[PDB]
Amino acid sequence: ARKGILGTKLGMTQVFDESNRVVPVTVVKAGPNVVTRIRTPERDGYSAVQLAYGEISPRKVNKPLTGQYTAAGVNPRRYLAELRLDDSDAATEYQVGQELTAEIFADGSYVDVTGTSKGKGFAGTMKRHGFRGQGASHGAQAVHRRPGSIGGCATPARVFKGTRMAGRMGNDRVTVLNLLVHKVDAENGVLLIKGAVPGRTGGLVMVRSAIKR
Amino acid sequence: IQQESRLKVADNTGAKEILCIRVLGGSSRRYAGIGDVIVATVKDAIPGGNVKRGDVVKAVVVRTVKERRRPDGSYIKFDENAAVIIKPDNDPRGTRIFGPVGRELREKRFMKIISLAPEVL
Amino acid sequence: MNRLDFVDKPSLRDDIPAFNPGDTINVHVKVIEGAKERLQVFKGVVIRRQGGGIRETFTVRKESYGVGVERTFPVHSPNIDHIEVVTRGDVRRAKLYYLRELRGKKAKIKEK
Amino acid sequence: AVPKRRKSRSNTRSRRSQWKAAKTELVGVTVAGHAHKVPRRLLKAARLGLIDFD
Amino acid sequence: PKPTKGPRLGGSSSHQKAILANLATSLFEHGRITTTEPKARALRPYAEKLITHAKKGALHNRREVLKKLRDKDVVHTLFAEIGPFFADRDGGYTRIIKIEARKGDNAPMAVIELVR
RNA sequence: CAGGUGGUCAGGUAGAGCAUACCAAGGCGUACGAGAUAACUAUGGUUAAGGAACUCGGCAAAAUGCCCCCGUAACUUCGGG
RNA sequence: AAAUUCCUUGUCGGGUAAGUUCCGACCUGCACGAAUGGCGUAACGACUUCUCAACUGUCUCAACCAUAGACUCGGCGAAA
RNA sequence: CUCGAUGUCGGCUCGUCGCAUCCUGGGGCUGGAGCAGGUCCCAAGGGUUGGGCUGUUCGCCCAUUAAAGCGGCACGCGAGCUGGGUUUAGAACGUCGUGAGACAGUUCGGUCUCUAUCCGCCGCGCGCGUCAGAAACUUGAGGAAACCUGUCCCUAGUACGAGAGGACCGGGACGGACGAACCUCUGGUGCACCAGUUGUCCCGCCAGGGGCACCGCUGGAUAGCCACGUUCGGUCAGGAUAACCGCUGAAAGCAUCUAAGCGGGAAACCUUCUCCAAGAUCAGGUUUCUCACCCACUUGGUGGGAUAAGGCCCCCCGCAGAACACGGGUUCAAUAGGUCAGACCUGGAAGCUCAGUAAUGGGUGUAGGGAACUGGUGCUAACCGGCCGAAAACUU
Ligand SMILES: [Mg+2]
Ligand SMILES: [Mg+2]
Ligand SMILES: [Mg+2]
Ligand SMILES: [Mg+2]
Ligand SMILES: [Mg+2]
Ligand SMILES: [Mg+2]
Ligand SMILES: [Mg+2]
Ligand SMILES: [Mg+2]
Ligand SMILES: [Mg+2]
Ligand SMILES: [Mg+2]
Ligand SMILES: [Mg+2]
Ligand SMILES: [Mg+2]
Ligand SMILES: [Mg+2]
Ligand SMILES: [Mg+2]
Ligand SMILES: [Mg+2]
Ligand SMILES: [Mg+2]
Ligand SMILES: [Mg+2]
Ligand SMILES: [Mg+2]
Ligand SMILES: [Mg+2]
Ligand SMILES: [Mg+2]
Ligand SMILES: [Mg+2]
Ligand SMILES: [Mg+2]
Ligand SMILES: [Mg+2]
Ligand SMILES: [Mg+2]
Ligand SMILES: [Mg+2]
Ligand SMILES: [Mg+2]
Ligand SMILES: [Mg+2]
Ligand SMILES: [Mg+2]
Ligand SMILES: [Mg+2]
Ligand SMILES: [Mg+2]
Ligand SMILES: [Mg+2]
Ligand SMILES: [Mg+2]
Ligand SMILES: [Mg+2]
Ligand SMILES: [Mg+2]
Ligand SMILES: [Mg+2]
Ligand SMILES: [Mg+2]
Ligand SMILES: [Mg+2]
Ligand SMILES: [Mg+2]
Ligand SMILES: [Mg+2]
Ligand SMILES: [Mg+2]
Ligand SMILES: [Mg+2]
Ligand SMILES: [Mg+2]
Ligand SMILES: [Mg+2]
Ligand SMILES: [Mg+2]
Ligand SMILES: [Mg+2]
Ligand SMILES: [Mg+2]
Ligand SMILES: [Mg+2]
Ligand SMILES: [Mg+2]
Ligand SMILES: [Mg+2]
Ligand SMILES: [Mg+2]
Ligand SMILES: [Mg+2]
Ligand SMILES: [Mg+2]
Ligand SMILES: [Mg+2]
Ligand SMILES: [Mg+2]
Ligand SMILES: [Mg+2]
Ligand SMILES: [Mg+2]
Ligand SMILES: [Mg+2]
Ligand SMILES: [Mg+2]
Ligand SMILES: [Mg+2]
Ligand SMILES: [Mg+2]
Ligand SMILES: [Mg+2]
Ligand SMILES: [Mg+2]
Ligand SMILES: [Mg+2]
Ligand SMILES: [Mg+2]
Ligand SMILES: [Mg+2]
Ligand SMILES: [Mg+2]
Ligand SMILES: [Mg+2]
Ligand SMILES: [Mg+2]
Ligand SMILES: [Mg+2]
Repeated sequence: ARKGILGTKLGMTQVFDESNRVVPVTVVKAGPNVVTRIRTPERDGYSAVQLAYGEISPRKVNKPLTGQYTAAGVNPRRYLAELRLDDSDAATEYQVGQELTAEIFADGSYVDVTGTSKGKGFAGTMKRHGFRGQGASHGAQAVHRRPGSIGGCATPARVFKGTRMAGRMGNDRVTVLNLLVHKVDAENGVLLIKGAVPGRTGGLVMVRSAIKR
Repeated sequence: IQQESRLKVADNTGAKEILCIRVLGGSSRRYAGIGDVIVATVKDAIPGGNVKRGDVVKAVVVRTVKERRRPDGSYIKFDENAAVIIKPDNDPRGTRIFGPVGRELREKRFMKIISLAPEVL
Repeated sequence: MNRLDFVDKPSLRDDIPAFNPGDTINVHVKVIEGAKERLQVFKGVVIRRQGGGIRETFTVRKESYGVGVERTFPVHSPNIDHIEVVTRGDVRRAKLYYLRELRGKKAKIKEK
Repeated sequence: AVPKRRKSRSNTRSRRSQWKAAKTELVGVTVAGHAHKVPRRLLKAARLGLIDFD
Repeated sequence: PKPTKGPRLGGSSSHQKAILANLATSLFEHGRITTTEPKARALRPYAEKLITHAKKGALHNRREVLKKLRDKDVVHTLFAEIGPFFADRDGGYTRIIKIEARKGDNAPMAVIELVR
């Protein structure tokens, strides 16, 4: 009974609730979605539904993708993603060409928001893993942000797999759990979600009903 | 407020300045705000007063230089860090409070201090 | 203009008098003292207006009992009953932070 | 840190062959009737006559 | 305009300020300048803002331009010919044309010129 | 070749000054460059609240700093301090 | 109980919330002692040692900025 | 074994493993009334504090905590750091020696080198393969990360207990530590922002400004990056079990948890939540597009050439970024710049005028200046283009 929608992160603001408390909200433009495809067990081995979101010029879509959209008889969109349902497909509640909007959620509900975190570039150990570094005085020689030891000795004469080191950081797929939907605005089709949502403003975001609630 | 911080005593026990020894409320707790309980030592007192220098006491923070958020989105910030020496039952050992105090004492259940204070903000 | 202006518009409050840093202000705030909802008044000098519309805040400073106090409220906060302007000040800057280390007679502000 | 032993011919050559120049793609342009070949990023300069073909 | 992201031209920011002023003076004086491509790209908006001041063409704008340029003859021609020439054009007063890189350091080069 | 090398001359404004800052006369831009917001290193700068809790140790940094007028302890070899 | 004391962090007192260091004594001086000087001593010390005020990125606990490198392109072009 | 050198204590930084378990979890017995214990068995998922003294390890102590575990890894870790002790040359005390000197006695001082070749590890690309060439969406074989805990309240002053004292089990609220994302708020920073101001020099002079002095200094400060900030998390539910507790039940007419069989049973293990993932060479699945030529030859599952779908380079850019890659755009264009208008930051421009002997003040005027955010605008540059790139059969 999972519900899902694709949207765009519009940014953060603040609002006040009935108890006169400030609520930091992230505004998500859960735009209108089209389905374009259903994954059935008998045909693919699992249950899911595709979702198409985002206005795009037909000139910018190549022939294969255009043919895929033509088969389902919908106009091409920018993004395309699948909402993985449970094994109980029920082969219904989703017809090809159906439109989804933001009213599939309600005030006071809980959602799961997944996105792509902002890129951080090549990052050192202190930033990437919270290493303590070394001292800034008392004789320390050029090791103020260096990791220090990375192993033992002749036993063992190697470095183990998965040791924390410096490298590229960010641009990961991240999901945040149990975000309260403060309010859904039906006219402009946005969701006011309390808290922080991964990624940058304008990034694609998928909103799903929380499994744990 | 953390360990080694010094605070001004806001009551009439005779102590002037105390030094924070431990922030109670859990192992390795770092900062004590308004409404938090402190183990402290008396670094200065009025001569021939009730409390002497070097006594280990228990106190509650009532004023902080660092501004503190409130659930409605407002903040409060004082010009000094001040505490009140209390008894094991959370009653102040002194008889009156000097200066204003923060409203978080209400939710921390320090009603006696709240009543004794000249002003609650 | 901002992208979230349509979101923030219904929550913008009216009846906010125009005031600037340096002015003297009465702020009537709601207080939950049990289940009573009385109205406490904070009287002091505005020292800051960090802009932003629905997220704009301001800070007021006073001296209660030998101790200086600062309160930072969001403009448009429903917890503020009303704002009342007492006097207008004459200052040269926008942040008035220097008042944080002046006491007594040196801390006053001109009255125009 | 110094090399422990000299590299073999194969190991040296595998790395050494990766030091090479990338070739620039050229387009066609005619100036004063004479036809030349220039990198595309200099097409505007070639048309306006700021390119010395030598 | 938008500040340089990354290290400033010619060493420091004060040197970059001087470099931009000198390049703008030379561009207004000659109508056409050949330099390194990063310098031309940095110069473009800086020069267009001065041309906008000259288009406005008041005493206040002249003082604003003099805050940056030190060549009074160049200021005069900027306020007497350049601004009047571009009175009817809204933005886009310059143009960058990429040319062959120079020997010695293979630095990419370009010319920047007033549109006419 | 960022080291070393005796003597002479030595302007202005501010300043006690041959210190220091900006200039004159006179010299020079000194010999790889052009780019680019990686980590990390170096040299500088700023930092909420706390204030030596750091550490072998206040190492390093921060702080004090000028002129004029008051005032100045124990001790002392009577000069000082 | 020392630039001398092994036992030893000797015992008592002060200082600290907590003092193997410090200061004052005790004398059980392993192994002090009178020109290889004994005991003091105002002034002096880039000497050793303990405490305090002030101050601070030393630290809680890190964050940001500029520059020189590191990184890319062209030229020259080593070493263990 | 190492003398043609294997760097020696303590500390920092980074860890990893064992269980002989310190806390949290589950039990048996008890000289276990209850609260609390003792002892033994199972259990290694997570957690296991900050200071004073000492070169210290160790140890004593202070204040907390649910707890302040014990060990291996060259007594882990100096081509990662330090150099307080030890272990050179200086000097002194005690003691020993006639002396030179000596002392696992003491004391003060005392150079820590190296551009990473290989393996290993952390990241990122290029090629090829996956039997035509491509594009989009995917399954999950198998891995990785995470796993903490307190206080208060109801039950209930109930059970128990002479009283004192004081429950099990269930049901709520608020915390501490840790981690992730994010920038609305608070707070920090801010080198092409605004304002004040000192010295000096310059713009012919006044006025107005500019260069240098750490960004000269000082007061602020949008964007971005951030934590001291905001939000969220570690849950619930199944399965098989450890210790342990059983049902049925003979051998052995009784008994017996067991030899047949069937149950309960923990933070341990497997599913469940998050992330990676078909180089998973067993190289997967669902789809959609092109689906086409010409030349030579020893006619070859042969060499070439030209293309389709598609892609790349070039070009304008990015909150994507070391290069590379990734994302967006390229006139049917709002991509960057300019420009106009907002938002916001600063705080009342210049010129003119009035007042004042003057320093200065008032008016014109929420002024002027201005970056990052938002919207309009087709003015500048995104061009008049190059390189890649599609199939022998055969068996049932
Ligand atoms: Mg640090
Ligand atoms: Mg060192
Ligand atoms: Mg060094
Ligand atoms: Mg250093
Ligand atoms: Mg090995
Ligand atoms: Mg404002
Ligand atoms: Mg910047
Ligand atoms: Mg300068
Ligand atoms: Mg020389
Ligand atoms: Mg000499
Ligand atoms: Mg002179
Ligand atoms: Mg000099
Ligand atoms: Mg000079
Ligand atoms: Mg350079
Ligand atoms: Mg680079
Ligand atoms: Mg600070
Ligand atoms: Mg401060
Ligand atoms: Mg101190
Ligand atoms: Mg210490
Ligand atoms: Mg320590
Ligand atoms: Mg020093
Ligand atoms: Mg200094
Ligand atoms: Mg003795
Ligand atoms: Mg002796
Ligand atoms: Mg002793
Ligand atoms: Mg000490
Ligand atoms: Mg003594
Ligand atoms: Mg004699
Ligand atoms: Mg002797
Ligand atoms: Mg003698
Ligand atoms: Mg002597
Ligand atoms: Mg003596
Ligand atoms: Mg001397
Ligand atoms: Mg000396
Ligand atoms: Mg001694
Ligand atoms: Mg090179
Ligand atoms: Mg040997
Ligand atoms: Mg030998
Ligand atoms: Mg050898
Ligand atoms: Mg270990
Ligand atoms: Mg065991
Ligand atoms: Mg009993
Ligand atoms: Mg037991
Ligand atoms: Mg365990
Ligand atoms: Mg597990
Ligand atoms: Mg070792
Ligand atoms: Mg070393
Ligand atoms: Mg080593
Ligand atoms: Mg060591
Ligand atoms: Mg080694
Ligand atoms: Mg030493
Ligand atoms: Mg020593
Ligand atoms: Mg010697
Ligand atoms: Mg003798
Ligand atoms: Mg010896
Ligand atoms: Mg190295
Ligand atoms: Mg799996
Ligand atoms: Mg494998
Ligand atoms: Mg993070
Ligand atoms: Mg913002
Ligand atoms: Mg802020
Ligand atoms: Mg400026
Ligand atoms: Mg000046
Ligand atoms: Mg003047
Ligand atoms: Mg000059
Ligand atoms: Mg900001
Ligand atoms: Mg039975
Ligand atoms: Mg592209
Ligand atoms: Mg004016």
